[PDB]
Amino acid sequence: GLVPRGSHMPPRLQRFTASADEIFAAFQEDGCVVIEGFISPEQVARFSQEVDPAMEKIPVEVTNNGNSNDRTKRFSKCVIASPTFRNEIIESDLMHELCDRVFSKPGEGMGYHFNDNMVIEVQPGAPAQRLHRDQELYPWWNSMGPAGPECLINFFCAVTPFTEENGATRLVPGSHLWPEFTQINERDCPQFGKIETVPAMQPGDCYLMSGKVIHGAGHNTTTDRRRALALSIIRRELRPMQAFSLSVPMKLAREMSERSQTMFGFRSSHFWGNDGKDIAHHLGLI
Amino acid sequence: LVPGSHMPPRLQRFPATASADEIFAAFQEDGCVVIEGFISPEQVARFSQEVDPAMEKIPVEVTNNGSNDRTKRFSKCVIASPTFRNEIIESDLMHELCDRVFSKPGEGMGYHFNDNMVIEVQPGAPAQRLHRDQELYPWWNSMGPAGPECLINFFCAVTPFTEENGATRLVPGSHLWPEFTQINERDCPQFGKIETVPAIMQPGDCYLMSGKVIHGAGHNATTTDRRRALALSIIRRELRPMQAFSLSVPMKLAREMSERSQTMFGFRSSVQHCVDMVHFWGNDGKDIAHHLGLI
Ligand SMILES: C=C1[C@@]2(C)C[C@H]3[C@]4(C)CC[C@@H](O)C(C)(C)[C@H]4CC[C@]3(C)[C@]1(C(=O)OC)C(=O)[C@@](C)(O)C2=O
Ligand SMILES: O=C(O)CCC(=O)C(=O)O
Ligand SMILES: O=C(O)CCC(=O)C(=O)O
Ligand SMILES: [Fe+3]
Ligand SMILES: [Fe+3]
Repeated sequence: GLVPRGSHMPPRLQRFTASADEIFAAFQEDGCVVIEGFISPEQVARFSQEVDPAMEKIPVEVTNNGNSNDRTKRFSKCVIASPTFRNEIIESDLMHELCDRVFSKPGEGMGYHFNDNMVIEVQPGAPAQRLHRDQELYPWWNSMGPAGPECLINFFCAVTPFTEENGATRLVPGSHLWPEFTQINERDCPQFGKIETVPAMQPGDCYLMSGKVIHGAGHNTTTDRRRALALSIIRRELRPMQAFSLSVPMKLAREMSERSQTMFGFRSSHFWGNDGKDIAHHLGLI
Repeated sequence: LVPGSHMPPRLQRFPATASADEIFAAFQEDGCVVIEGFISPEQVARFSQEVDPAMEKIPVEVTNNGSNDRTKRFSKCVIASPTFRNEIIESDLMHELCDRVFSKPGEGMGYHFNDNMVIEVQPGAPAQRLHRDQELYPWWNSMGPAGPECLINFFCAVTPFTEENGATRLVPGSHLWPEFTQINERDCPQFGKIETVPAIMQPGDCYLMSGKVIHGAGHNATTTDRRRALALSIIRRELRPMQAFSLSVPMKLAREMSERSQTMFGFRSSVQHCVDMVHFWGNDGKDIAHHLGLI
Protein backbone atom coordinates (compact mmCIF):
# COMPACT_ATOMS: atom_id res chain seq x y z
CA GLY A 1 0.00 0.00 0.00
CA LEU A 2 2.74 2.53 -0.93
CA VAL A 3 1.10 3.85 -4.11
CA PRO A 4 -2.61 3.41 -4.92
CA ARG A 5 -2.97 -0.11 -6.33
CA GLY A 6 -2.59 0.03 -10.12
CA SER A 7 -0.62 3.24 -10.33
CA HIS A 8 2.85 3.63 -11.76
CA MET A 9 5.34 3.16 -8.94
CA PRO A 10 8.11 5.79 -8.97
CA PRO A 11 11.85 5.08 -8.53
CA ARG A 12 12.60 3.72 -5.04
CA LEU A 13 14.35 5.97 -2.46
CA GLN A 14 14.97 4.27 0.91
CA ARG A 15 15.30 6.03 4.27
CA PHE A 16 17.21 5.13 7.45
CA THR A 17 20.63 5.71 11.71
CA ALA A 18 21.05 1.93 12.04
CA SER A 19 23.54 -0.62 10.64
CA ALA A 20 26.14 0.56 8.14
CA ASP A 21 26.02 -2.74 6.26
CA GLU A 22 22.28 -1.96 6.03
CA ILE A 23 22.51 1.58 4.60
CA PHE A 24 25.28 0.38 2.29
CA ALA A 25 22.99 -2.24 0.69
CA ALA A 26 20.36 0.42 -0.08
CA PHE A 27 23.16 2.53 -1.58
CA GLN A 28 24.29 -0.36 -3.80
CA GLU A 29 20.76 -1.35 -4.82
CA ASP A 30 19.51 2.16 -5.69
CA GLY A 31 22.56 4.47 -5.95
CA CYS A 32 21.30 6.67 -3.11
CA VAL A 33 19.58 6.55 0.26
CA VAL A 34 18.43 9.06 2.90
CA ILE A 35 19.82 9.18 6.43
CA GLU A 36 17.17 10.97 8.47
CA GLY A 37 19.02 12.87 11.16
CA PHE A 38 22.65 12.58 10.00
CA ILE A 39 23.81 15.60 12.04
CA SER A 40 22.14 16.26 15.45
CA PRO A 41 19.42 18.98 15.82
CA GLU A 42 21.40 21.76 17.50
CA GLN A 43 24.52 20.74 15.57
CA VAL A 44 22.88 21.55 12.23
CA ALA A 45 21.74 24.78 13.94
CA ARG A 46 25.03 25.91 15.48
CA PHE A 47 26.58 25.08 12.08
CA SER A 48 24.18 27.25 10.08
CA GLN A 49 24.61 30.17 12.45
CA GLU A 50 28.40 29.85 12.20
CA VAL A 51 28.48 30.04 8.38
CA ASP A 52 25.65 32.58 8.08
CA PRO A 53 27.99 35.61 8.28
CA ALA A 54 29.99 34.10 5.41
CA MET A 55 26.82 33.44 3.41
CA GLU A 56 25.73 37.02 4.15
CA LYS A 57 28.71 38.40 2.17
CA ILE A 58 28.14 36.28 -0.97
CA PRO A 59 26.41 38.39 -3.68
CA VAL A 60 23.71 36.78 -5.82
CA GLU A 61 23.92 36.68 -9.62
CA VAL A 62 20.67 37.13 -11.58
CA THR A 63 21.82 35.98 -15.04
CA ASN A 64 19.37 33.58 -16.82
CA ASN A 65 22.72 32.24 -18.18
CA GLY A 66 21.97 28.57 -17.41
CA ASN A 67 25.04 28.32 -15.11
CA SER A 68 24.85 26.70 -11.65
CA ASN A 69 25.58 30.12 -10.15
CA ASP A 70 22.27 31.70 -11.27
CA ARG A 71 20.72 32.67 -7.90
CA THR A 72 22.55 29.90 -5.98
CA LYS A 73 25.08 30.78 -3.24
CA ARG A 74 28.08 28.47 -2.76
CA PHE A 75 30.74 28.59 -0.03
CA SER A 76 33.50 26.08 0.76
CA LYS A 77 35.54 27.38 3.75
CA CYS A 78 33.51 25.42 6.35
CA VAL A 79 36.51 24.24 8.41
CA ILE A 80 37.84 27.80 8.76
CA ALA A 81 34.43 29.27 9.59
CA SER A 82 32.61 26.62 11.66
CA PRO A 83 34.04 25.04 14.83
CA THR A 84 31.18 22.56 15.12
CA PHE A 85 31.74 21.44 11.51
CA ARG A 86 35.47 20.76 11.94
CA ASN A 87 35.11 19.47 15.53
CA GLU A 88 31.90 17.41 15.32
CA ILE A 89 30.32 16.87 11.89
CA ILE A 90 33.35 15.56 9.96
CA GLU A 91 34.01 13.15 12.85
CA SER A 92 30.83 11.14 12.23
CA ASP A 93 31.87 7.53 12.79
CA LEU A 94 28.97 6.82 10.39
CA MET A 95 30.47 8.75 7.48
CA HIS A 96 33.77 6.91 7.76
CA GLU A 97 32.36 3.40 8.11
CA LEU A 98 30.28 4.10 4.99
CA CYS A 99 33.21 5.69 3.12
CA ASP A 100 35.17 2.59 4.16
CA ARG A 101 32.68 0.28 2.38
CA VAL A 102 32.60 2.29 -0.86
CA PHE A 103 36.33 3.03 -1.11
CA SER A 104 38.84 1.23 1.12
CA LYS A 105 40.51 -2.10 0.31
CA PRO A 106 41.70 -4.51 3.03
CA GLY A 107 45.16 -3.76 4.37
CA GLU A 108 45.50 -0.43 2.53
CA GLY A 109 44.05 1.95 5.12
CA MET A 110 41.73 4.76 4.03
CA GLY A 111 41.00 4.74 0.31
CA TYR A 112 39.16 8.07 0.54
CA HIS A 113 39.56 11.78 1.31
CA PHE A 114 37.57 14.98 0.93
CA ASN A 115 36.75 16.53 -2.40
CA ASP A 116 34.80 19.53 -1.07
CA ASN A 117 32.97 21.07 1.93
CA MET A 118 30.33 23.14 0.15
CA VAL A 119 27.34 25.03 1.51
CA ILE A 120 24.80 25.51 -1.30
CA GLU A 121 21.94 28.03 -0.85
CA VAL A 122 19.33 28.04 -3.63
CA GLN A 123 17.99 31.60 -3.77
CA PRO A 124 14.22 31.97 -4.32
CA GLY A 125 13.26 31.94 -7.98
CA ALA A 126 16.37 30.10 -9.09
CA PRO A 127 16.11 28.08 -12.31
CA ALA A 128 16.25 24.31 -11.87
CA GLN A 129 19.81 23.02 -12.15
CA ARG A 130 20.84 20.95 -15.16
CA LEU A 131 20.61 17.18 -14.69
CA HIS A 132 24.02 15.63 -14.22
CA ARG A 133 26.13 12.93 -12.63
CA ASP A 134 28.68 14.23 -10.13
CA GLN A 135 31.33 11.97 -11.67
CA GLU A 136 31.14 14.28 -14.68
CA LEU A 137 33.67 16.17 -12.59
CA TYR A 138 36.10 13.38 -13.61
CA PRO A 139 35.30 13.47 -17.33
CA TRP A 140 36.33 9.88 -18.34
CA TRP A 141 34.38 8.11 -15.60
CA ASN A 142 31.09 8.00 -17.51
CA SER A 143 32.94 6.06 -20.19
CA MET A 144 33.33 3.16 -17.75
CA GLY A 145 29.56 2.76 -17.38
CA PRO A 146 27.84 1.17 -14.37
CA ALA A 147 30.59 -1.45 -14.05
CA GLY A 148 33.31 1.13 -13.34
CA PRO A 149 34.46 1.59 -9.76
CA GLU A 150 33.04 4.34 -7.58
CA CYS A 151 34.88 7.65 -7.77
CA LEU A 152 32.71 10.02 -5.75
CA ILE A 153 29.96 10.03 -3.12
CA ASN A 154 28.04 12.92 -1.61
CA PHE A 155 26.66 13.16 1.91
CA PHE A 156 24.16 15.85 0.93
CA CYS A 157 22.75 17.38 4.10
CA ALA A 158 19.80 19.74 4.48
CA VAL A 159 20.38 22.96 6.46
CA THR A 160 17.06 24.69 5.92
CA PRO A 161 14.14 22.34 5.10
CA PHE A 162 13.96 20.51 1.75
CA THR A 163 10.57 20.79 0.05
CA GLU A 164 9.11 20.16 -3.37
CA GLU A 165 8.48 23.92 -3.41
CA ASN A 166 11.84 25.41 -2.39
CA GLY A 167 13.83 23.42 -4.95
CA ALA A 168 15.17 20.38 -3.08
CA THR A 169 17.35 18.00 -5.11
CA ARG A 170 15.62 15.88 -7.72
CA LEU A 171 17.11 12.36 -7.56
CA VAL A 172 16.95 9.61 -10.19
CA PRO A 173 17.43 6.33 -8.24
CA GLY A 174 18.78 3.48 -10.35
CA SER A 175 20.52 5.71 -12.92
CA HIS A 176 23.77 4.17 -11.67
CA LEU A 177 22.67 0.93 -13.34
CA TRP A 178 21.82 2.30 -16.78
CA PRO A 179 23.80 0.62 -19.59
CA GLU A 180 25.38 3.77 -21.05
CA PHE A 181 26.43 6.74 -18.93
CA THR A 182 25.87 9.91 -20.93
CA GLN A 183 25.63 13.64 -20.61
CA ILE A 184 22.02 14.58 -19.93
CA ASN A 185 20.88 16.72 -22.85
CA GLU A 186 18.65 16.23 -25.90
CA ARG A 187 21.71 15.74 -28.12
CA ASP A 188 23.52 13.15 -26.00
CA CYS A 189 20.79 11.60 -23.78
CA PRO A 190 18.08 9.63 -25.66
CA GLN A 191 15.83 9.51 -22.57
CA PHE A 192 15.93 13.33 -22.30
CA GLY A 193 12.55 14.72 -21.19
CA LYS A 194 11.34 11.28 -20.07
CA ILE A 195 13.69 11.07 -17.07
CA GLU A 196 11.61 10.41 -13.97
CA THR A 197 12.98 12.35 -11.04
CA VAL A 198 12.20 12.08 -7.35
CA PRO A 199 12.54 15.22 -5.18
CA ALA A 200 14.61 14.55 -2.06
CA MET A 201 14.13 16.17 3.86
CA GLN A 202 14.36 18.19 7.13
CA PRO A 203 17.35 20.16 8.61
CA GLY A 204 19.93 17.53 9.55
CA ASP A 205 18.90 14.64 7.32
CA CYS A 206 21.39 13.67 4.60
CA TYR A 207 21.15 11.61 1.45
CA LEU A 208 24.09 9.40 0.44
CA MET A 209 24.32 9.54 -3.35
CA SER A 210 26.70 7.77 -5.75
CA GLY A 211 28.53 9.79 -8.34
CA LYS A 212 26.80 7.68 -10.99
CA VAL A 213 23.28 8.90 -10.10
CA ILE A 214 21.53 11.47 -12.29
CA HIS A 215 20.23 14.41 -10.27
CA GLY A 216 19.88 18.17 -9.99
CA ALA A 217 18.55 20.98 -7.82
CA GLY A 218 15.04 21.92 -8.88
CA HIS A 219 13.46 25.30 -9.36
CA ASN A 220 12.91 27.36 -6.22
CA THR A 221 8.98 30.52 -3.72
CA THR A 222 9.25 34.23 -2.78
CA THR A 223 11.31 34.18 0.45
CA ASP A 224 13.06 30.83 1.11
CA ARG A 225 16.84 30.45 1.03
CA ARG A 226 17.13 26.67 0.60
CA ARG A 227 20.53 25.91 2.15
CA ALA A 228 22.54 22.65 2.15
CA LEU A 229 25.89 21.12 3.19
CA ALA A 230 27.62 18.77 0.69
CA LEU A 231 30.32 16.42 2.01
CA SER A 232 32.01 15.42 -1.24
CA ILE A 233 34.34 12.42 -0.73
CA ILE A 234 36.53 10.86 -3.47
CA ARG A 235 39.00 8.00 -3.65
CA ARG A 236 42.60 8.69 -2.68
CA GLU A 237 43.80 8.56 -6.29
CA LEU A 238 41.70 11.59 -7.33
CA ARG A 239 42.42 15.27 -6.87
CA PRO A 240 40.24 17.48 -4.65
CA MET A 241 38.42 20.50 -6.01
CA GLN A 242 39.47 22.42 -2.89
CA ALA A 243 43.13 22.85 -1.93
CA PHE A 244 42.30 22.34 1.75
CA SER A 245 45.88 21.71 2.93
CA LEU A 246 46.92 25.15 1.63
CA SER A 247 43.99 27.21 2.97
CA VAL A 248 43.06 25.46 6.27
CA PRO A 249 45.65 26.88 8.69
CA MET A 250 48.05 24.55 10.47
CA LYS A 251 46.36 25.42 13.79
CA LEU A 252 43.16 23.58 12.87
CA ALA A 253 45.10 20.63 11.38
CA ARG A 254 46.91 20.07 14.69
CA GLU A 255 43.54 19.69 16.41
CA MET A 256 42.26 17.08 13.93
CA SER A 257 42.46 13.34 14.40
CA GLU A 258 44.81 11.33 12.23
CA ARG A 259 41.88 10.27 10.06
CA SER A 260 40.62 13.82 9.51
CA GLN A 261 44.15 14.94 8.77
CA THR A 262 44.12 12.25 6.07
CA MET A 263 40.79 13.58 4.73
CA PHE A 264 42.17 17.09 4.18
CA GLY A 265 45.57 16.00 2.92
CA PHE A 266 47.62 16.96 5.94
CA ARG A 267 48.56 13.26 6.13
CA SER A 268 49.28 10.57 3.53
CA SER A 269 47.96 7.01 3.44
CA HIS A 270 51.50 5.72 -1.62
CA PHE A 271 49.76 8.97 -2.64
CA TRP A 272 50.42 12.50 -1.53
CA GLY A 273 53.70 11.59 0.15
CA ASN A 274 56.97 13.40 0.85
CA ASP A 275 59.86 11.49 -0.72
CA GLY A 276 58.97 8.04 0.65
CA LYS A 277 57.71 9.50 3.94
CA ASP A 278 54.28 10.60 5.16
CA ILE A 279 53.73 14.31 4.57
CA ALA A 280 52.74 14.48 8.25
CA HIS A 281 56.34 14.13 9.43
CA HIS A 282 57.30 17.25 7.50
CA LEU A 283 54.27 19.17 8.83
CA GLY A 284 55.24 18.62 12.48
CA LEU A 285 52.50 16.11 13.30
CA ILE A 286 54.70 13.10 14.22
CA LEU B 1 71.31 -3.49 -39.16
CA VAL B 2 71.46 -7.11 -38.02
CA PRO B 3 72.14 -10.01 -40.49
CA GLY B 4 67.18 -13.38 -41.91
CA SER B 5 67.94 -12.37 -38.37
CA HIS B 6 64.89 -11.40 -36.33
CA MET B 7 64.48 -7.61 -36.24
CA PRO B 8 63.18 -6.43 -32.83
CA PRO B 9 60.72 -3.55 -32.23
CA ARG B 10 61.49 0.00 -33.35
CA LEU B 11 61.84 2.81 -30.84
CA GLN B 12 61.78 6.07 -32.77
CA ARG B 13 64.47 8.70 -32.14
CA PHE B 14 64.30 12.53 -32.56
CA PRO B 15 66.57 15.38 -31.53
CA ALA B 16 65.15 17.91 -29.09
CA THR B 17 65.06 20.39 -32.02
CA ALA B 18 62.42 18.43 -33.95
CA SER B 19 58.83 19.58 -34.48
CA ALA B 20 56.74 18.84 -31.41
CA ASP B 21 54.22 17.64 -34.00
CA GLU B 22 56.82 15.24 -35.38
CA ILE B 23 57.68 13.90 -31.93
CA PHE B 24 54.02 13.68 -30.85
CA ALA B 25 53.16 11.78 -34.03
CA ALA B 26 55.73 9.13 -33.05
CA PHE B 27 54.51 9.08 -29.44
CA GLN B 28 50.98 8.54 -30.77
CA GLU B 29 52.01 5.75 -33.15
CA ASP B 30 54.30 3.81 -30.80
CA GLY B 31 53.39 5.11 -27.32
CA CYS B 32 57.01 6.04 -26.64
CA VAL B 33 59.75 7.97 -28.42
CA VAL B 34 63.34 9.03 -27.64
CA ILE B 35 64.14 12.74 -27.53
CA GLU B 36 67.90 13.23 -27.78
CA GLY B 37 69.28 16.27 -26.04
CA PHE B 38 66.04 16.76 -24.14
CA ILE B 39 68.42 18.20 -21.53
CA SER B 40 71.82 19.54 -22.45
CA PRO B 41 74.96 17.63 -21.36
CA GLU B 42 75.93 20.65 -19.28
CA GLN B 43 72.49 20.86 -17.70
CA VAL B 44 72.31 17.18 -16.78
CA ALA B 45 75.87 17.17 -15.38
CA ARG B 46 75.05 20.10 -13.09
CA PHE B 47 71.81 18.37 -12.07
CA SER B 48 73.60 15.10 -11.29
CA GLN B 49 76.11 17.09 -9.24
CA GLU B 50 73.45 19.02 -7.33
CA VAL B 51 71.46 15.89 -6.36
CA ASP B 52 74.55 13.74 -5.77
CA PRO B 53 74.88 14.54 -2.03
CA ALA B 54 71.29 13.43 -1.45
CA MET B 55 71.90 10.30 -3.50
CA GLU B 56 74.98 9.29 -1.49
CA LYS B 57 73.06 9.56 1.79
CA ILE B 58 70.48 7.01 0.51
CA PRO B 59 71.25 3.44 1.66
CA VAL B 60 71.13 0.70 -0.95
CA GLU B 61 68.48 -1.76 0.29
CA VAL B 62 69.50 -5.35 -0.47
CA THR B 63 66.88 -7.98 0.31
CA ASN B 64 66.48 -11.75 0.33
CA ASN B 65 63.66 -11.37 -2.29
CA GLY B 66 64.70 -10.98 -5.93
CA SER B 67 60.96 -6.58 -4.55
CA ASN B 68 62.33 -3.74 -6.80
CA ASP B 69 65.37 -3.57 -4.52
CA ARG B 70 68.85 -2.10 -5.08
CA THR B 71 67.33 1.01 -6.68
CA LYS B 72 67.73 4.45 -5.13
CA ARG B 73 64.75 6.79 -5.47
CA PHE B 74 64.94 10.50 -4.61
CA SER B 75 62.13 12.99 -5.19
CA LYS B 76 63.19 16.34 -3.65
CA CYS B 77 64.74 17.54 -6.93
CA VAL B 78 63.27 21.06 -6.66
CA ILE B 79 64.73 21.63 -3.20
CA ALA B 80 68.10 20.14 -4.04
CA SER B 81 68.74 21.36 -7.61
CA PRO B 82 68.66 24.90 -9.05
CA THR B 83 69.32 23.53 -12.53
CA PHE B 84 66.20 21.40 -12.16
CA ARG B 85 63.82 24.08 -10.95
CA ASN B 86 65.29 26.95 -12.96
CA GLU B 87 65.92 25.18 -16.28
CA ILE B 88 64.78 21.56 -16.58
CA ILE B 89 61.12 22.03 -15.64
CA GLU B 90 61.01 25.09 -17.92
CA SER B 91 61.46 22.95 -21.02
CA ASP B 92 59.21 24.34 -23.72
CA LEU B 93 59.25 21.11 -25.72
CA MET B 94 58.10 19.36 -22.55
CA HIS B 95 55.10 21.67 -22.22
CA GLU B 96 54.40 21.66 -25.97
CA LEU B 97 54.00 17.87 -25.74
CA CYS B 98 51.95 17.87 -22.50
CA ASP B 99 49.45 20.31 -24.03
CA ARG B 100 49.02 18.07 -27.09
CA VAL B 101 48.27 15.20 -24.68
CA PHE B 102 46.34 16.79 -21.83
CA SER B 103 45.08 20.33 -22.51
CA LYS B 104 41.50 20.84 -23.65
CA PRO B 105 40.36 23.92 -25.62
CA GLY B 106 39.63 26.75 -23.20
CA GLU B 107 40.61 25.00 -19.94
CA GLY B 108 44.23 26.11 -19.61
CA MET B 109 46.80 23.55 -18.44
CA GLY B 110 45.30 20.11 -18.30
CA TYR B 111 48.26 18.55 -16.46
CA HIS B 112 50.61 18.81 -13.46
CA PHE B 113 53.46 16.91 -11.78
CA ASN B 114 52.91 13.47 -10.36
CA ASP B 115 56.55 13.02 -9.32
CA ASN B 116 60.12 14.21 -9.94
CA MET B 117 62.14 11.06 -9.20
CA VAL B 118 65.83 10.37 -9.49
CA ILE B 119 66.02 6.59 -9.99
CA GLU B 120 69.54 5.15 -9.64
CA VAL B 121 69.66 1.43 -10.48
CA GLN B 122 72.56 -0.20 -8.59
CA PRO B 123 75.05 -2.78 -9.90
CA GLY B 124 73.47 -6.22 -9.85
CA ALA B 125 69.95 -4.89 -9.30
CA PRO B 126 67.32 -7.33 -10.57
CA ALA B 127 64.94 -6.41 -13.40
CA GLN B 128 61.54 -4.83 -12.65
CA ARG B 129 58.27 -6.61 -13.37
CA LEU B 130 56.67 -5.57 -16.64
CA HIS B 131 53.98 -2.98 -15.90
CA ARG B 132 52.08 0.00 -17.27
CA ASP B 133 52.53 3.22 -15.29
CA GLN B 134 48.74 3.84 -15.33
CA GLU B 135 48.39 0.82 -13.02
CA LEU B 136 48.91 3.56 -10.43
CA TYR B 137 45.33 4.65 -11.24
CA PRO B 138 43.84 1.16 -11.01
CA TRP B 139 40.59 1.59 -12.95
CA TRP B 140 42.45 2.93 -15.98
CA ASN B 141 43.28 -0.37 -17.73
CA SER B 142 39.56 -1.19 -17.77
CA MET B 143 38.98 1.59 -20.35
CA GLY B 144 41.44 -0.12 -22.66
CA PRO B 145 43.31 1.58 -25.50
CA ALA B 146 40.28 3.80 -26.20
CA GLY B 147 40.72 5.34 -22.76
CA PRO B 148 42.11 8.84 -22.45
CA GLU B 149 45.67 9.39 -21.27
CA CYS B 150 46.18 9.64 -17.52
CA LEU B 151 49.96 9.85 -17.32
CA ILE B 152 53.12 10.42 -19.34
CA ASN B 153 56.72 10.22 -18.14
CA PHE B 154 59.74 12.08 -19.54
CA PHE B 155 62.34 9.50 -18.51
CA CYS B 156 65.78 11.08 -18.85
CA ALA B 157 69.18 9.43 -18.89
CA VAL B 158 71.33 11.23 -16.34
CA THR B 159 74.12 8.67 -16.81
CA PRO B 160 74.27 6.46 -19.94
CA PHE B 161 71.56 3.89 -20.54
CA THR B 162 72.99 0.61 -21.85
CA GLU B 163 71.58 -2.86 -22.32
CA GLU B 164 73.98 -4.15 -19.66
CA ASN B 165 73.35 -1.61 -16.86
CA GLY B 166 69.56 -1.91 -16.93
CA ALA B 167 68.16 0.65 -19.39
CA THR B 168 64.35 0.49 -19.33
CA ARG B 169 62.75 -2.30 -21.31
CA LEU B 170 59.80 -1.02 -23.38
CA VAL B 171 57.08 -2.63 -25.48
CA PRO B 172 56.17 -0.22 -28.33
CA GLY B 173 52.57 -0.48 -29.40
CA SER B 174 51.38 -2.10 -26.17
CA HIS B 175 49.26 1.06 -25.68
CA LEU B 176 47.17 -0.39 -28.57
CA TRP B 177 46.49 -3.97 -27.45
CA PRO B 178 42.72 -4.58 -27.16
CA GLU B 179 42.81 -5.63 -23.49
CA PHE B 180 44.92 -3.98 -20.77
CA THR B 181 45.59 -6.53 -18.05
CA GLN B 182 48.17 -6.70 -15.37
CA ILE B 183 51.19 -8.57 -16.72
CA ASN B 184 51.10 -11.81 -14.73
CA GLU B 185 50.48 -15.48 -15.43
CA ARG B 186 46.92 -15.32 -14.06
CA ASP B 187 45.67 -12.43 -16.21
CA CYS B 188 48.11 -11.98 -19.13
CA PRO B 189 48.03 -14.56 -21.94
CA GLN B 190 51.24 -13.28 -23.55
CA PHE B 191 53.06 -13.70 -20.24
CA GLY B 192 56.63 -14.78 -20.89
CA LYS B 193 56.19 -14.16 -24.63
CA ILE B 194 56.46 -10.34 -24.57
CA GLU B 195 59.20 -8.75 -26.67
CA THR B 196 60.86 -5.64 -25.19
CA VAL B 197 63.45 -3.19 -26.53
CA PRO B 198 65.87 -1.17 -24.34
CA ALA B 199 66.01 2.62 -24.18
CA ILE B 200 69.62 3.14 -25.22
CA MET B 201 70.35 6.76 -24.39
CA GLN B 202 73.18 9.19 -23.60
CA PRO B 203 72.99 11.69 -20.72
CA GLY B 204 70.32 14.31 -21.29
CA ASP B 205 68.44 12.07 -23.71
CA CYS B 206 64.97 11.04 -22.64
CA TYR B 207 62.12 8.90 -23.84
CA LEU B 208 58.55 10.09 -23.52
CA MET B 209 56.18 7.25 -22.66
CA SER B 210 52.43 6.83 -22.28
CA GLY B 211 51.01 5.30 -19.12
CA LYS B 212 49.53 2.68 -21.47
CA VAL B 213 52.94 1.28 -22.52
CA ILE B 214 54.22 -1.95 -20.96
CA HIS B 215 57.72 -1.53 -19.64
CA GLY B 216 60.13 -2.38 -16.84
CA ALA B 217 63.64 -1.49 -15.68
CA GLY B 218 66.16 -4.02 -16.88
CA HIS B 219 68.63 -6.10 -14.91
CA ASN B 220 71.83 -4.20 -14.04
CA ALA B 221 74.43 -6.87 -14.90
CA THR B 222 77.47 -4.63 -14.44
CA THR B 223 79.65 -4.38 -11.34
CA THR B 224 80.57 -0.66 -11.48
CA ASP B 225 77.59 1.10 -13.03
CA ARG B 226 75.09 3.12 -10.95
CA ARG B 227 72.54 3.83 -13.73
CA ARG B 228 70.97 7.18 -12.86
CA ALA B 229 67.68 8.45 -14.32
CA LEU B 230 65.36 11.43 -13.81
CA ALA B 231 61.66 10.62 -14.23
CA LEU B 232 59.34 13.59 -14.83
CA SER B 233 55.92 12.01 -14.32
CA ILE B 234 52.98 14.11 -15.51
CA ILE B 235 49.26 13.45 -14.93
CA ARG B 236 45.86 14.97 -15.67
CA ARG B 237 44.76 17.85 -13.47
CA GLU B 238 41.96 15.70 -12.07
CA LEU B 239 44.37 13.07 -10.63
CA ARG B 240 46.21 13.03 -7.26
CA PRO B 241 50.02 13.34 -7.36
CA MET B 242 52.15 10.88 -5.48
CA GLN B 243 54.18 13.75 -4.02
CA ALA B 244 52.67 16.55 -1.90
CA PHE B 245 54.94 19.16 -3.49
CA SER B 246 52.96 22.21 -2.39
CA LEU B 247 53.43 21.10 1.24
CA SER B 248 57.15 20.19 1.20
CA VAL B 249 58.62 22.55 -1.42
CA PRO B 250 59.34 25.84 0.42
CA MET B 251 57.23 28.89 -0.37
CA LYS B 252 60.47 30.81 -0.96
CA LEU B 253 61.01 28.49 -3.95
CA ALA B 254 57.36 28.85 -5.02
CA ARG B 255 57.65 32.63 -5.42
CA GLU B 256 60.61 32.14 -7.77
CA MET B 257 58.71 29.86 -10.21
CA SER B 258 57.05 30.82 -13.44
CA GLU B 259 53.28 30.65 -13.29
CA ARG B 260 53.14 27.42 -15.31
CA SER B 261 55.67 25.94 -12.88
CA GLN B 262 53.50 26.96 -9.92
CA THR B 263 50.58 25.21 -11.60
CA MET B 264 52.71 22.05 -12.03
CA PHE B 265 53.37 21.90 -8.28
CA GLY B 266 49.94 22.90 -7.06
CA PHE B 267 50.83 26.42 -5.89
CA ARG B 268 48.27 27.65 -8.43
CA SER B 269 44.95 26.32 -9.73
CA SER B 270 43.65 25.64 -13.24
CA VAL B 271 40.09 26.23 -14.47
CA GLN B 272 38.06 23.22 -15.63
CA HIS B 273 34.90 23.53 -17.75
CA CYS B 274 32.00 21.09 -17.63
CA VAL B 275 28.15 25.20 -19.02
CA ASP B 276 29.95 25.52 -15.64
CA MET B 277 33.51 26.61 -14.79
CA VAL B 278 35.36 25.23 -11.76
CA HIS B 279 38.81 25.91 -10.35
CA PHE B 280 40.52 22.57 -9.76
CA TRP B 281 42.65 22.60 -6.59
CA GLY B 282 41.11 25.95 -5.68
CA ASN B 283 40.14 28.12 -2.70
CA ASP B 284 36.40 28.85 -2.33
CA GLY B 285 35.97 30.25 -5.85
CA LYS B 286 39.43 31.76 -6.38
CA ASP B 287 42.82 30.55 -7.47
CA ILE B 288 44.73 29.11 -4.51
CA ALA B 289 47.58 31.41 -5.70
CA HIS B 290 45.77 34.39 -4.11
CA HIS B 291 45.75 33.08 -0.51
CA LEU B 292 49.41 32.05 -1.03
CA GLY B 293 50.32 35.49 -2.36
CA LEU B 294 51.65 34.53 -5.78
CA ILE B 295 49.51 37.05 -7.78
C1 LIG C 1 31.52 23.48 -11.80
C2 LIG C 1 30.90 22.58 -11.02
C3 LIG C 1 30.95 21.08 -11.33
C4 LIG C 1 31.84 20.70 -12.55
C5 LIG C 1 31.48 20.37 -10.06
C6 LIG C 1 30.65 20.70 -8.79
C7 LIG C 1 30.83 19.68 -7.58
C8 LIG C 1 32.30 19.65 -7.05
C9 LIG C 1 30.51 18.23 -8.06
C10 LIG C 1 30.49 17.21 -6.92
C11 LIG C 1 29.54 17.60 -5.79
O1 LIG C 1 29.76 16.72 -4.71
C12 LIG C 1 29.58 19.06 -5.27
C13 LIG C 1 28.22 19.29 -4.57
C14 LIG C 1 30.60 19.26 -4.11
C15 LIG C 1 29.76 20.02 -6.49
C16 LIG C 1 29.90 21.50 -6.11
C17 LIG C 1 29.69 22.48 -7.29
C18 LIG C 1 30.57 22.26 -8.55
C19 LIG C 1 31.97 22.89 -8.24
C20 LIG C 1 29.96 22.95 -9.86
C21 LIG C 1 29.71 24.51 -9.83
O2 LIG C 1 29.94 25.14 -8.82
O3 LIG C 1 29.24 25.13 -10.96
C22 LIG C 1 29.54 26.49 -11.14
C23 LIG C 1 28.53 22.39 -10.21
O4 LIG C 1 27.57 22.83 -9.61
C24 LIG C 1 28.30 21.30 -11.31
C25 LIG C 1 27.17 20.35 -10.91
O5 LIG C 1 27.78 21.89 -12.50
C26 LIG C 1 29.57 20.48 -11.66
O6 LIG C 1 29.53 19.39 -12.20
O1 LIG D 1 21.96 22.16 -4.67
C1 LIG D 1 21.56 20.96 -4.85
O2 LIG D 1 20.48 20.56 -4.33
C2 LIG D 1 22.37 19.97 -5.70
C3 LIG D 1 23.87 20.26 -5.57
C4 LIG D 1 24.58 19.71 -6.79
O3 LIG D 1 24.19 18.72 -7.31
C5 LIG D 1 25.79 20.42 -7.36
O4 LIG D 1 25.97 21.65 -7.18
O5 LIG D 1 26.61 19.73 -8.00
O1 LIG E 1 64.08 2.69 -13.89
C1 LIG E 1 63.48 2.30 -14.94
O2 LIG E 1 64.11 2.24 -16.01
C2 LIG E 1 62.02 1.89 -14.89
C3 LIG E 1 61.35 2.73 -13.82
C4 LIG E 1 59.86 2.45 -13.91
O3 LIG E 1 59.41 1.98 -14.91
C5 LIG E 1 58.99 2.76 -12.68
O4 LIG E 1 59.59 2.96 -11.58
O5 LIG E 1 57.72 2.80 -12.80
FE1 LIG F 1 25.54 17.41 -8.22
FE1 LIG G 1 57.20 2.39 -14.73
